[PDB]
Amino acid sequence: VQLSGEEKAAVLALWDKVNEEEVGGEALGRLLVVYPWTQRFFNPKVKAHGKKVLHSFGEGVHHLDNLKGTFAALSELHCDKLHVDPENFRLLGNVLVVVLARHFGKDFTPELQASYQKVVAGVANALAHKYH
Amino acid sequence: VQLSGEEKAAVLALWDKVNEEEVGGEALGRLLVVYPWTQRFFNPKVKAHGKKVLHSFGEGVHHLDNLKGTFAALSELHCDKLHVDPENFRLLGNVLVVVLARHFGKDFTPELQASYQKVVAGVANALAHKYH
Amino acid sequence: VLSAADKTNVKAAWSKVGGHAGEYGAEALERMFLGFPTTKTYFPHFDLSHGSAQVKAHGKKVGDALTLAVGHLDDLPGALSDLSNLHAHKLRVDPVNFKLLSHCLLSTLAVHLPNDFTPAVHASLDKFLSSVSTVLTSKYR
Amino acid sequence: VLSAADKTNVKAAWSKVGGHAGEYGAEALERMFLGFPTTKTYFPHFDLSHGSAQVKAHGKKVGDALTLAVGHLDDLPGALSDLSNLHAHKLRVDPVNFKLLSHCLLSTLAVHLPNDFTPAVHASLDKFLSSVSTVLTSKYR
Ligand code: HEM
Ligand code: HEM
Ligand code: HEM
Ligand code: HEM
Repeated sequence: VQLSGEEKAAVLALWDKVNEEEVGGEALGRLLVVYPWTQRFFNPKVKAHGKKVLHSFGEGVHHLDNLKGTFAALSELHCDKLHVDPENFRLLGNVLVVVLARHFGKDFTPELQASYQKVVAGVANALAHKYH
Repeated sequence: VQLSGEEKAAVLALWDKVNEEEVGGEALGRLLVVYPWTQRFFNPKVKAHGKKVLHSFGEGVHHLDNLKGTFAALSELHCDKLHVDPENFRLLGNVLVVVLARHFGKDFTPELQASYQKVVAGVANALAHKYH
Repeated sequence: VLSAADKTNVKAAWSKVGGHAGEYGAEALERMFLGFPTTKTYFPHFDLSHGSAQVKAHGKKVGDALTLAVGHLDDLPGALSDLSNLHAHKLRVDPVNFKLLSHCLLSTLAVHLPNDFTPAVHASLDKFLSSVSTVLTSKYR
Repeated sequence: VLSAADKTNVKAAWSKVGGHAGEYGAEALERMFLGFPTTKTYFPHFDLSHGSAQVKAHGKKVGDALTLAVGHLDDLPGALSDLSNLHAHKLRVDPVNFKLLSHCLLSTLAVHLPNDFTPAVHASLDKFLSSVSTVLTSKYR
């Protein structure tokens, strides 16, 4: 939502290191195992779809000042076509944070995580936009 | 959020019958009993504060096309002064719906309730505005 | 649900619901479908028009299951064991939907029993529904 | 938490945490205070600066309580009986905060044990934390 210049630079710099395929695959995979009801909506295709999710998150990270417009279409897709309850957007977001923590270890400091929690909340709220 | 002309008229017409004191008192009272952690933030003053909550809801019901602006100040009050987690806004909203059901009985039809659920969601989202 | 005081309230409140359990279950389902359109996706095989014989029939089942639960507050996991397989394993119902249906059931009880639906009873019934929902999503345990 | 497979995973994962339980608890607390500023309101008496001896001390307690829980997966309500009085009765901690701390603990375990923090283990640990949180908010039962 609202980040300082310093936070924004740390966020962007970590994203330069994110392999969207490997992170995407792992994040979707953990969602399905940790939260088994999501199996209603979804193996080599976990990878393929995981990659598309992360590529979309990447778009958010590069358009932090207009998350609503960026995810407008995706919001309708998830609401009227798929009927995904928006609580699950928040769940996927936190799973992505856990995955980034696993991949980056000690570089994923308490401060950097706090910034990513803002971003993930921003993204989930933009996807919920045309529901509620 | 978005209601038809027919829904809006039914919503407004029911609100003409709402005693903000008695509904307000009862809604706050049930919140405190059903969800006991809210007792951290709050008897004859349950009545007095209940009345202020309902008066604020009333303002939302009369300004459905601009909930964000209507509750801007109240959003900051609940976030930076009180530190109320926004999940509780949704809880209070559903408690108010149960109270209206109790007061209006069979006149509180499935259709009218569905309209009030939109309004309560709109209000909770406007109060969460400056958090997330 | 689990405290002695709560069980006493639940059994008492449900004695006042009586033979209307089925009717209230059906009305709670209509309130949920209307109020929360997302839920309709789990019933592609139902006629979801008001007065539907399918919704009526299904409300009765939901009503009978709750009346069963109230008789077995001691062993909810065992009494509803079959239902948790259906809901969490076969259907994969999103746990949020249980909160929505529970709200709609409490709304329906408020409508029909305004004098008996006291704050103390409302509280005990919310715990009861929460405890049933836990059992039915127990495959996510 | 409750399934035999889950208990086995939890006990196994916690053996890898070992004597770091206290350190991880303290780091999970710092992640929570930073990430979710709302939580800070429950600690008006703490010095909440990084490296605080109070946060360090409190993390150790939180760590010891979890290590206790893992030894008593059979009887969580009894082993943590005192803690549920403190959290739900005396402090009135909003249940949402338990989800936030649990997320922050899982994040901390991911940071320090990337090879052991497999999807299977992540899943079992989430159930464990959820089951502990239930006990600690049990006054809301
Ligand atoms: C919260 C972050 C999420 C993002 C950024 C995201 C993004 C996307 C994108 C970009 C697509 C395909 C867009 C296209 O048409 O090219 C998609 C499709 C889809 N999403 Fe999501 N999604 C998210 C969460 C979820 C969740 C939690 C679920 C529920 C399980 C879900 C269910 C689906 C389904 C079923 C499809 C259609 C997939 C297909 O046809 O292969 N999404 N999403
Ligand atoms: C969701 C609907 C809610 C509305 C519309 C609402 C509205 C209000 C209003 C209008 C005031 C006083 C405004 C003034 O300064 O004149 C207030 C104060 C306050 N609210 Fe809320 N509120 C809501 C929910 C909550 C919840 C869930 C809590 C948490 C328990 C809460 C906690 C408080 C507290 C502690 C005060 C200060 C009261 C005092 O100083 O007497 N509110 N609210
Ligand atoms: C209070 C919680 C609930 C109770 C007591 C309950 C009760 C039941 C019972 C007893 C059945 C079996 C019908 C039979 O085989 O005789 C059933 C089936 C079913 N339930 Fe639930 N239910 C609950 C919540 C939910 C929720 C939240 C959803 C999704 C929105 C849902 C969706 C379904 C579906 C799709 C079936 C299958 C219906 C069919 O086979 O035609 N239920 N439920
Ligand atoms: C995994 C869940 C949690 C565990 C295992 C846990 C553990 C503990 C323990 C063992 C104590 C007692 C310290 C002692 O007397 O020796 C304690 C106290 C306390 N907890 Fe928790 N806690 C948890 C969640 C929370 C949450 C979510 C909050 C609020 C954000 C919180 C706030 C507090 C506070 C304010 C105290 C009192 C500290 C003091 O007396 O100085 N706890 N906790």
